[PDB]
Amino acid sequence: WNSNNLDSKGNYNYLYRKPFERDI
Amino acid sequence: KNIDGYFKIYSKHTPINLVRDLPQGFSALEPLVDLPIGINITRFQTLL
Repeated sequence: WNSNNLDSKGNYNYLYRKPFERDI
Repeated sequence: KNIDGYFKIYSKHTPINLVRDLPQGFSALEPLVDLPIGINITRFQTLL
């Protein structure tokens, strides 16, 4: 679901980079 | 073993009377736990 009321500011505290691998 | 982010453990505890080797007879290990841990494993080390 869209979350612009909670997760926008921009909000650079949100970050991005096998099945279910947690490749931190 | 690892399959698709699950780390599976099987085990058996059995009596023996041979210090020098594994037994020549037959026994089957049964599942202990099936951990959804999602890591990559290529090496391991026992803890003493």
